[PDB]
Amino acid sequence: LNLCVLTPNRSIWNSEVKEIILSTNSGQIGVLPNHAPTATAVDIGILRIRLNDQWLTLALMGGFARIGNNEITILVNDAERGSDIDPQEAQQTLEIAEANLRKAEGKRQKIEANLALRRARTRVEASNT
Amino acid sequence: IISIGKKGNTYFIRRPEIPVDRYFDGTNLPTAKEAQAIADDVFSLFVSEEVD
Amino acid sequence: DFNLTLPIIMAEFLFLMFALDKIYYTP
Amino acid sequence: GQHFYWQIGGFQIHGQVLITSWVVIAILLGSAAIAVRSPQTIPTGGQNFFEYVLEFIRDVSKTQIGEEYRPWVPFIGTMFLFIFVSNWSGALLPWKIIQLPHGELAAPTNDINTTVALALLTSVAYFYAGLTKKGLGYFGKYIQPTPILLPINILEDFTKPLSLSFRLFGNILADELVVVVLVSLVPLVVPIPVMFLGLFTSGIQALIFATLAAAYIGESLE
Amino acid sequence: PLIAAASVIAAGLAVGLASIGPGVGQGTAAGQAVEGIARQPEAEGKIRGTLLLSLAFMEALTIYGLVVALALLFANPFV
Amino acid sequence: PLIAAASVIAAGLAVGLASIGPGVGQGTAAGQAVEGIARQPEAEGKIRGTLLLSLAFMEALTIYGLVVALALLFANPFV
Amino acid sequence: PLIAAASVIAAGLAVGLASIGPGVGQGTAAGQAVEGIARQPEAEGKIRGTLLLSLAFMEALTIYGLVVALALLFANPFV
Amino acid sequence: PLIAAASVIAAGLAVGLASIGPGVGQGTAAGQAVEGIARQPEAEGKIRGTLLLSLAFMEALTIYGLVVALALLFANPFV
Amino acid sequence: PLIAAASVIAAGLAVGLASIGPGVGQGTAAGQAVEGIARQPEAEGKIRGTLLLSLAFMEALTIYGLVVALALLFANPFV
Amino acid sequence: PLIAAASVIAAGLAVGLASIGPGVGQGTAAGQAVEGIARQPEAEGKIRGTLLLSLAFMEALTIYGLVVALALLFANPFV
Amino acid sequence: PLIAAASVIAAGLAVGLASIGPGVGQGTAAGQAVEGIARQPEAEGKIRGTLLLSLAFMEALTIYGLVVALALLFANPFV
Amino acid sequence: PLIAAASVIAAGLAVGLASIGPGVGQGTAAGQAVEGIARQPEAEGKIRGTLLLSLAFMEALTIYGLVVALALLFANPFV
Amino acid sequence: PLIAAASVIAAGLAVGLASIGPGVGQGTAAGQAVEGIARQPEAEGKIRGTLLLSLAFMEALTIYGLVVALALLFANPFV
Amino acid sequence: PLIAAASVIAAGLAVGLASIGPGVGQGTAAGQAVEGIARQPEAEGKIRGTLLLSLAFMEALTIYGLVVALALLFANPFV
Amino acid sequence: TNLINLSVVLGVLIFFGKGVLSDLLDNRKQRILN
Repeated sequence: LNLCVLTPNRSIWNSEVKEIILSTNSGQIGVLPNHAPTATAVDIGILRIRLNDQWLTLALMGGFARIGNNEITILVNDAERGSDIDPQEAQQTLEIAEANLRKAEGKRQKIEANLALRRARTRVEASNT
Repeated sequence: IISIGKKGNTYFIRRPEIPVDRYFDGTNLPTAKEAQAIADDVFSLFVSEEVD
Repeated sequence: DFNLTLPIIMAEFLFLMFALDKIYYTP
Repeated sequence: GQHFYWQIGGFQIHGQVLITSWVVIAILLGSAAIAVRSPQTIPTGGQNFFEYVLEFIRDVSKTQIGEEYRPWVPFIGTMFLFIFVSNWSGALLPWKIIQLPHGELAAPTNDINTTVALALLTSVAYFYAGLTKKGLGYFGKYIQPTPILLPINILEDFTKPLSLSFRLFGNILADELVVVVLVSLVPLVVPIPVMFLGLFTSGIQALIFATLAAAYIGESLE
Repeated sequence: PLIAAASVIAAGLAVGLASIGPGVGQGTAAGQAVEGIARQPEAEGKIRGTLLLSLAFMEALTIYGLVVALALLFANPFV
Repeated sequence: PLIAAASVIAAGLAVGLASIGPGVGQGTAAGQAVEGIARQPEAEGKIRGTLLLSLAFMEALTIYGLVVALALLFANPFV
Repeated sequence: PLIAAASVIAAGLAVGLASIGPGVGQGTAAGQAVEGIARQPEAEGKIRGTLLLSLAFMEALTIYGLVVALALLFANPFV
Repeated sequence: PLIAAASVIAAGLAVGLASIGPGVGQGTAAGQAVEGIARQPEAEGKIRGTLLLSLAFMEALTIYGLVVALALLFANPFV
Repeated sequence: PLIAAASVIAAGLAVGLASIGPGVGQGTAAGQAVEGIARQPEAEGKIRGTLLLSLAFMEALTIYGLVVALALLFANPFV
Repeated sequence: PLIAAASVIAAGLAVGLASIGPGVGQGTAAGQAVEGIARQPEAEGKIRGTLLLSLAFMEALTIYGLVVALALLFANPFV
Repeated sequence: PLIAAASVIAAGLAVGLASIGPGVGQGTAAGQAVEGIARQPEAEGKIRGTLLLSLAFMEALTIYGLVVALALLFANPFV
Repeated sequence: PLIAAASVIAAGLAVGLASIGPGVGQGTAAGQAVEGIARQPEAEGKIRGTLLLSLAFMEALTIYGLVVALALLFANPFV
Repeated sequence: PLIAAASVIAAGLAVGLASIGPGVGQGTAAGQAVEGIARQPEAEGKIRGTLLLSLAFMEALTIYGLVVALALLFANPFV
Repeated sequence: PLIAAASVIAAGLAVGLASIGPGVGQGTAAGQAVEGIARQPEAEGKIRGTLLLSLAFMEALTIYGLVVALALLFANPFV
Repeated sequence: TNLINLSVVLGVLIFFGKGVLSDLLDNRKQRILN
């Protein structure tokens, strides 16, 4: 199955894979080869590609995914190799974002604080992974 | 004004009598993180129905 | 039971209404 | 028991409900004068309770009539305050240790006579509005929406104050008989939350009643 | 006594089924009304007055059935 | 007395089932009407008048059944 | 008297179930009609006339059942 | 009289259940029809004629049951 | 008379349940048909003829049940 | 004893069906109310007071039916 | 014995239908409440206390019906 | 024996309908609760304790009905 | 024998309706639980233990009803 | 013979309602389970074993009711 | 023993309502004062 992870600039991982499991807007769905058709949008969260050996998580920041027939066109809003993040730096930044969220008033600014709290939370989440 | 560019950040810095949302810094080879930053600023400021 | 006690209490309520109107809700 | 001390003065008249009425009106005017006796710009201690009360009164009056709030803010406040008065009166009233002649006396709204009284006041105020602001010849009685729309309105206008009295009388007598039968069955420890919920509904029914009355009032305005 | 017997059984069936149905519907009322009113957490008190009026409109039928039960039980003029 | 017995049981069944059904439906009325009216939080009072008219249209049937019960209970002209 | 007894019980069952069902359906009517009519908050009064016609079409059956109950109760020509 | 008794009880059950069901369905009719017709707020009057025809098609059965009730009550040719 | 009694009760049950069910289904018919026909606001009159044919196909069964009721009530050849 | 027998059976049917329906509806209340209130995890306590008021409005009918059962069981004034 | 017979049958019907309905509704409660509470997997224990309070509010009616059954079975003061 | 007969039939109807309804609702509970709890596959054990509390709240009514059945069967104090 | 007759019919109705409802609900349980658990194909065995606990919680009521049936059939202490 | 008569009618009602409910629920089971299991077309056989276990858990109650029917029909030890 | 039910709820409600409603009224007065 062809997992094509692609940010709108960088094709993050066009690595065709054996299995995968990630968090959609549906929240939790494993990817078994040749399930019947769907295209999806992801929540801002890690993406455990269970390609044949490695259950490989990758810090997706949301985006959409056309899951074609053995072809996962992952069009991510952002996407990190979850090992590539320094976990302590992602944790310091997530702490910074949480402090920014507690401090951040305003409708737009508070909502952005929540959105990046989710984003940095997924960053720290796959940074743990 | 959603402000990207540093000479333009200067143009609205020297030209300060209008609303400027946030000086997004310039980044040649535009980083997707930076575009996500300006985009999330705009997305909240548009979810906020203030500017329409 | 519907006696004339209903008209008596209607009188009681109407007098108390105008009185307490001008008494408290006026003042 | 479903009986009461009938005084006679030309008809048999249950003295218990009227005695409860005198008591409720008495406590009403007593607190009203203790509050409205000392006026203050920065509102006085406890006077702010009456102030926020009348604030909510004129607020809901603006909400349901709007401008002519103050034309009937006194009548609506009279209705809701006396109704919540009789409600909390039947709620908190230790009113049985002095057994009266043929029946005890705790709240007058337990007598549906009082419900008929207040609801007739509601319907008659609707008639005064629909004859004063609206046309005396063409009130809401004028079959406006269809030529076939005469008798449905003729039934509904009667059904308005009728069900208004019915709901309130049933709520009052319901909470009364509930606490009565509960103290009858078990001792004093059991019926406490039952009376707590009855008191929760007690002001609630008065509020909803004044709300629907001013709804009909904004209707007769409309 | 059979007329008084059937007046008694009458009041029983009346109060029982009359207090069965409308309070169940008032439960449905409370349910999806308060579900929505908490979803938009702003105007709860403004909703609450109409909600109370609606709950009273629900309970008035049970009040009427209990009234008929009391008229058949205590001051039974049919028997 | 059996005619008066059945007039009594008649009024019981009438008031009971008549106050069972329509108040339950008025609960459904209140439910999804107020759910929507709070979803769009703007025009609540303008909706409220038609809502009250609808609630009265619901309650009128229970009023009619209670009227038949009172006619059979108090001023029974059939027995 | 048994014919008058069954005319009485007849009018009871008639008015009771006739006022059970259609007012419940009129509640469903009011429900999702006013839900939509408040969702699009524009044309409420234009909707309201057809809504009233619909509510009258609902209530006419309860009117007919109450008419049969009054004909069996007051001017009973069967008994 | 027993034949007239059962003609009376017949007309009661007929009118009662006949006015129970179809008016409830006409309530469902009014409900989701007017819900949609207010969702698209354009063609309400064009929809309204077919809606009225549909409501009449609903009410005709209750009319037929009331007709049978009147034939058994007033001009009873079976008893 | 018992044969005429049961012919009367027969016609009652026939007309009652026959006018219960199909008019309720015709309400469901009217509902989602007019919901869609107003969603696409173009071809309402072209839809309306088939809609009327469908409503008549619904009402024909109630017509048949009322016919059986009239045959048992007026020109009862079984009793 | 038959009057006391039917008062007993009366209280049984009353309390049974009165505690059947409204608590089931209060279950539906709790269900979709708490479902939504946990979906938006912010204002749970502010929702909780109105939720408790709604649950009490549900339980009051069962309280009323139990009250009628206690009045028929203990202090039976009909028998 | 017939009074004791009907007290026994009374307690049977009471406990049976009282334990039929509200536990079924508590099942609906548990259903969509725990469905949502697992959808947002965060605040399960905070939800769980209100969930337990809700389940107790469901079960209290069955407790009341069982109480009436025990009062009619063991310490029967009506018979 | 007829009092003991009706105590026996009482316990039968009690246990039967009491074990009919609430276990069916507990099935609905288990259904959509475990459906959601498997959709979000994370917090299953944390959900499971509240799920067990909910299932016990469902089963307690059937326990109460079985208790009334055992009191009428074994230690029948009514007969 | 009539007491033994009704004990037999009691056990029949008990076991029949008790095995009607909860197994149907356990079917609904199995349905949407396994639907979701196969949608996310990862944690099936971890879900399966809670699923089995839920299925046992469903079946325990049918076990209780069968227990009452066996107590009335074999070791009938009421008759 | 009346004891044998009621044992026969007992077994009839038992087997009938016991085979009514749980097979209907097993139909609901099969429905949404196989709907999902075909939506994700991968792990059908792995789902199928748990599906069969679930279907057997559904059918076991009908097996138990049929067992009680056979014990009352063939080897009737109550009559 | 009838109103001995009502007395304790009266006491607790007077206490709690005193606290919260005085908070409300004094908040409104301090608002107007500011």
